[PDB]
Amino acid sequence: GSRARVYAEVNSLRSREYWDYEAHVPSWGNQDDYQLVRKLGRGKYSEVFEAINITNNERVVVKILKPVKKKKIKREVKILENLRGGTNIIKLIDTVKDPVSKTPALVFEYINNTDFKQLYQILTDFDIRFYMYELLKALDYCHSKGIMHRDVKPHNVMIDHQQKKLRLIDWGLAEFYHPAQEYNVRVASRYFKGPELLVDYQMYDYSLDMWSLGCMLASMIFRREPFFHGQDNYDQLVRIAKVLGTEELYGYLKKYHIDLDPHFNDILGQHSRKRWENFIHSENRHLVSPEALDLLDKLLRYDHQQRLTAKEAMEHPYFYPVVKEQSQ
Ligand SMILES: O=C(O)C[C@H](NC(=O)[C@H](CC(=O)O)NC(=O)[C@H](CC(=O)O)NC(=O)CCCCCCCCCCCN(CC(=O)O)C(=O)CCC(=O)Nc1ncc(-c2ccc(C(=O)O)cc2)s1)C(=O)O
Ligand SMILES: O=C(O)C[C@H](NC(=O)[C@H](CC(=O)O)NC(=O)[C@H](CC(=O)O)NC(=O)CCCCCCCCCCCN(CC(=O)O)C(=O)CCC(=O)Nc1ncc(-c2ccc(C(=O)O)cc2)s1)C(=O)O
Ligand SMILES: [Cl-]
Repeated sequence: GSRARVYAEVNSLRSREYWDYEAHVPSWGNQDDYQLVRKLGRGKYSEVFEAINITNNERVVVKILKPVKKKKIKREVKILENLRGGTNIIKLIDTVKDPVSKTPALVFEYINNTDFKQLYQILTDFDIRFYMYELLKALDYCHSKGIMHRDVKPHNVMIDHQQKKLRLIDWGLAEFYHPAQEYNVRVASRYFKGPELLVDYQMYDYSLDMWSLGCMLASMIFRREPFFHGQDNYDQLVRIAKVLGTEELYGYLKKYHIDLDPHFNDILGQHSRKRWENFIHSENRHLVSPEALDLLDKLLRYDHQQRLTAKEAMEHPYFYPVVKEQSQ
């Protein structure tokens, strides 16, 4: 079972209405109470706008949802409601519909974000420890609430580097955890997909998010973004195996009785495990410490039951400087 023993059965300990999102009935307000100002982004499921609430002059973001199964809308809404007030989780302010088309939309707080491609080039050692610790709070919180995010990546982490604010965004792929449930493996961005997804192992858990977090930590301390840069889902596993090793992959597959797609026979090759110190050079040495490497080593592991939980990662010595400052 899940390494996060205290969080494994939580949803079974709550009321059915907590997780039964098919049965959830949202309360929809009127999008006419918001004035759209500028488009921020677009993707396959939504587009997002900066807006002003006309009744109180607050700046907000409006995410207008593209047509999908009503079930996926109910899921994202119920998850955000269950996460109300959670540490470093993007705040849902409202759930509205357009007054003529009835198209649903979600209203969030606005973050004065710095795009990660710019930000990651200027971060200090302390800054990386701080932002990673603040992201871990959000993952410990949502996992404690029985929810896997399933799309952790830099674009989904809003960072105001002037006010030192961080929010985890885009809960549209998130899902409730239940032991032994088979999940859809078509989640996460390619570069952040855990090995479990790449080998079609459906009985995954919260530890998927901890792989994606480790990929982020590696890209920050080593200044190589994304860290594992596959050309497609097959090549993604090859890129992982060139670092973690092929013999180590086969031991993982054997433990969980995982069958490997035969196409991998043509492309995996044979690769020794690399030492993490091999990634250090003059441009990143100031961001790497023994504590960083020990933490990373305990995140980027094939075996999803051996990866640290979010709380165990927060307890790691790498974050001692941040804990000291937050209590001083
Ligand atoms: O379309 C067509 O015609 C077809 C065709 N298509 C294609 O070929 C392919 C696919 C194919 O092959 O088919 N497609 C593409 O190439 C598409 C093009 C498209 O189609 O549009 N590429 C994109 O769209 C990329 C769009 C990215 C945004 C562009 C940036 C401009 C806006 C400024 C943002 C500035 N920045 C940095 C950053 O954002 O980096 C900020 O931070 C501002 C502050 C901010 O945001 N603060 C926030 N606070 C809270 C937020 C929040 C809260 C919650 C949630 C949530 O919970 O969700 C979300 C957000 S946000 C074609 O295009 O011809
Ligand atoms: O030890 C023992 O002896 C007993 C023991 N119990 C207990 O101790 C306690 C006792 C107690 O506390 O009172 N009870 C429990 O713990 C029970 C469980 C149990 O008891 O069992 N807990 C619960 O109920 C809590 C359940 C929480 C669920 C949270 C919501 C999870 C939703 C996941 C969706 C995943 N997603 C979406 C995605 O991933 O995006 C997928 O896509 C999945 C793939 C998929 O959809 N696949 C299929 N779709 C349709 C199929 C199908 C449908 C119909 C038909 C047909 O019509 O023919 C045919 C096929 S197949 C025990 O556990 O044994
Ligand atoms: Cl966890």
